[PDB]
Amino acid sequence: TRPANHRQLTFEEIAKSAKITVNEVELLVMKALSVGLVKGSIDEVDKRVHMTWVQPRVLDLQQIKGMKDRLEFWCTDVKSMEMLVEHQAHDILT
Amino acid sequence: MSEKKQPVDEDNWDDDNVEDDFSNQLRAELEKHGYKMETS
Amino acid sequence: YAKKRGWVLGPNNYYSFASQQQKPEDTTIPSTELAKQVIEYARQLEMIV
Amino acid sequence: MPYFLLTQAVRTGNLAKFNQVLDQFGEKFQADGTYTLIIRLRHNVIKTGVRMISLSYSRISLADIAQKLQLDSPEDAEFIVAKAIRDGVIEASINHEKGYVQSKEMIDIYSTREPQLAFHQRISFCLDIHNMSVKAMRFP
Amino acid sequence: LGLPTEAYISVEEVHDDGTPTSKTFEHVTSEIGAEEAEEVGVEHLLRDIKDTTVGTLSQRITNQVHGLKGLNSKLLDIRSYLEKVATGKLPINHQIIYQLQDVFNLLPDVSLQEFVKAFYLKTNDQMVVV
Repeated sequence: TRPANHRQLTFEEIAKSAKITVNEVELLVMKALSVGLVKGSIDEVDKRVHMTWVQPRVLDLQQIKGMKDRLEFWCTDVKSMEMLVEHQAHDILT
Repeated sequence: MSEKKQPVDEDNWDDDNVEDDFSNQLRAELEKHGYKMETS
Repeated sequence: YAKKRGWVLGPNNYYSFASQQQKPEDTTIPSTELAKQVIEYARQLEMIV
Repeated sequence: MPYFLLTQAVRTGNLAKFNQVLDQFGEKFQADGTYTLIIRLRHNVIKTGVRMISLSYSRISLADIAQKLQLDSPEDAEFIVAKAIRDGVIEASINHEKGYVQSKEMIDIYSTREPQLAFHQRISFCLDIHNMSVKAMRFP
Repeated sequence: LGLPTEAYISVEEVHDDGTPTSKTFEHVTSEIGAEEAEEVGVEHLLRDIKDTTVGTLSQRITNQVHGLKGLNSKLLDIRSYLEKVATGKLPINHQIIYQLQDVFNLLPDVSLQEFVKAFYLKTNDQMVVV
């Protein structure tokens, strides 16, 4: 749901979403790393669980829409930066 | 080569750096430097 | 000073607002001007013989 | 001899020898051709003490620096440092609660975009030394 | 554009698991190798620009230009793909669905560790050349 921006999630939101207590989210994520759907880390100096999600799935078209937009945003930046390099370095491009 | 603007115009070897650092700080270095122990 | 600026007397205690900065710098963001500086080097290295 | 006697009394925290040298050597100071030393040095002598202390002590109080600077007034020591911070003598801060005067905190400058900006000064200047020295020589 | 030869492989499977049986031509990557005793026959036939090895800073920029002109071309190609993969054209492949998903949420991002390290070695990589 969060597109890798602030994937450092705290224990409180999992405890709210999975309706599980604080003393069981750590046994929860040790199982999930042992399964192999994720290879994230667990920090407790901020009590925030890090997520490196590595196991994809099928998705519906509604979540394809934003995925196609983030491709176009990626496309229109990579193109625009190419215009800036070609503008700057044309005289020694030859 | 003069440039048409002149209004008017030994003991050590090189000791400016120590003297710019320490000029007069009781160079006998014994009477307070060695004699703090009577004061404390 | 109370009518013009703040320094409002309350319970025998003034209140001055903080006029400091809070700018969250990242500084890898001006990476274009750095590549601009790298290119204009090799421009000036070459291009005149 | 007169300027070395001048910079001796300035860098030290003395006044009566300084005025004696000023009274003795003023005839040369007029014969040299600068008169503004009479007003610009008394700012220097009072700020030489506060710059040396702020360079030395990381955190000195106001009541100590007032007695160290033979000042006999523990009230304007906040005002001297406020002039020192404003004039750019030293970057410090006065905690106006009991007289805490702190100083710098960090010493890392290396990975904090310092060196590249000086380096861009070094490249652009010396290639301009280069190309001017290129054109100045192939005359035949 | 940048388009060398292309190759497939002869495979006989069902299709994936839950789809009817098929052929499904699988791709094998390709290259144009070049051994000795033909490059002298190759180089002597070029004789027009010939593009000598390591270039004096102008060939390398063009390598990054048309290295990136191949990048947005693949971006535009896959842009036309996603605009026809659902816009009602053909049965979407369940394979290619998660094959595209593990690219976007697996690319790295910027942090504090990347910042302090970059200006550390960019200072180091620059000052020698300075």
